[PDB]
Amino acid sequence: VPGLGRGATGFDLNDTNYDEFNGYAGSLFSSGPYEKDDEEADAIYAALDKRMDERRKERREQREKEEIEKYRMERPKIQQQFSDLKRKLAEVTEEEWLSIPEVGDGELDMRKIGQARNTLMDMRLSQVSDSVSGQTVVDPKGYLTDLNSMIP
Amino acid sequence: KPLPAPLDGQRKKRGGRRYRKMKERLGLTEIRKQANRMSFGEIEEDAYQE
Amino acid sequence: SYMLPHLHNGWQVDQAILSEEDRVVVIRFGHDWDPTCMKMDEVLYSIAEKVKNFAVIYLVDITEVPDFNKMYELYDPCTVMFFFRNKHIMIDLGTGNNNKINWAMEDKQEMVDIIETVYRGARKGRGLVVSPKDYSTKYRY
Amino acid sequence: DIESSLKQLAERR
Amino acid sequence: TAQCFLRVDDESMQRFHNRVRQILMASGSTTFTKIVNKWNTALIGLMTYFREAVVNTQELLDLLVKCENKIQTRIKIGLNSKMPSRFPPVVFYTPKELGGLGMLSMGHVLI
Repeated sequence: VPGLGRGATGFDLNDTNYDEFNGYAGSLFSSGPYEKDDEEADAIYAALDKRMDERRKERREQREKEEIEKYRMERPKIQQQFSDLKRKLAEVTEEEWLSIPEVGDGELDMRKIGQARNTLMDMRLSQVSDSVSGQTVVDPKGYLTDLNSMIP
Repeated sequence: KPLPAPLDGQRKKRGGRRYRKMKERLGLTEIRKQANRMSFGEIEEDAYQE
Repeated sequence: SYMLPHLHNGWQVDQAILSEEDRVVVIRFGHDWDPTCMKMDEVLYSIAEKVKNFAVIYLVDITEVPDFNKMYELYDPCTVMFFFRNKHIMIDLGTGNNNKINWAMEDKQEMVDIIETVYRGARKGRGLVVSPKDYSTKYRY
Repeated sequence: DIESSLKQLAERR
Repeated sequence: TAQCFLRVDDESMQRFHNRVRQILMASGSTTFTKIVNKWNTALIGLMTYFREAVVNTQELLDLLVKCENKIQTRIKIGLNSKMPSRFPPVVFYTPKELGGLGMLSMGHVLI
């Protein structure tokens, strides 16, 4: 059924099928009307075109194949990317492929050397700081205890 | 995380000691004067006080 | 991906337009191959679970069902159009016409606001909903 | 469901 | 005994240009009055900080003129959809009390 049943109206000429160069895509001659004489004429035309295209065809093909091989080193397809994983991914069993939960639910002690160095530095500084002359200190015990000495 | 439907109030029929308390405490009435006038003739503040 | 179910049959799409009446129906006539339609589908997926309670967005492939691109004349690579209870609401984007969005809106908030405004206009019955946006320009600087 | 459509779209791109 | 020639540092001019670009880009749905006020604040800061050096740095004067032109173009686009052929400065440079945008510009906009 057409779209007229919905009662809608306006307000292969698609823009994707169209282009600046060579206009729109597709062939102006429908592929339907062919025949045996059409087959013979197409064969003759294709043979002539292939003959007229074989001047540098071998060297061009070899160079293009080498260039494609080179580009394969730096142009992995998205599919190729996950191809190695997708090949091994099939090894998951049916129980493994059904237990997938919903997403809604000696040794190196790196910090040890840092802590030791910090402790050594602090000890050395305190030894240096023990030579200070008049560094003051207000005892939190006294201040907190005497904080409520003027409270309402 | 749903989105509230695009619906608004139906009509207004109540007011005074039933809906006026909210409009007086929460949406309290501001000065509504000496802050919205512009005095297109004169210039009260400086040229770039902002 | 494209979690939004594309109505393959044209008559099925038309019935889907006649299916829901109390919400907003948005059909993405863009062909899923092109990257622009991919960005449109991503934007829809951003608002897939948000405007769901107020709208029902469906995808579409102009190659699958060509009647929509030949009667409504949706020639853009990915044109977003609306239809509310058998009434194609017009968004006042300001791009000369109002049948489609025609732009790959990469802002989810803008799409959500446009959907809300379209729903409000459809509730008010205005066939040409004033879009709260300056779509006539590129909105970039 | 969506797997077939996703595979179809991927195969053309 | 000497003469200390001064000029705005290129870092300051870059910061001013970045601020102008951000204000123009982040204008969005803000009213033209808000954009004009932001531009006036930026220009006031730039001119009051580099009081003297803003004249020697001809690059700074050119940047200020370009920024003013960009702000005026943005305001015109916000007002007129098309390109207005020489919109009057009265629309832009009129003070806020009179209803204008109240733009403070250091350009040679002859009335």
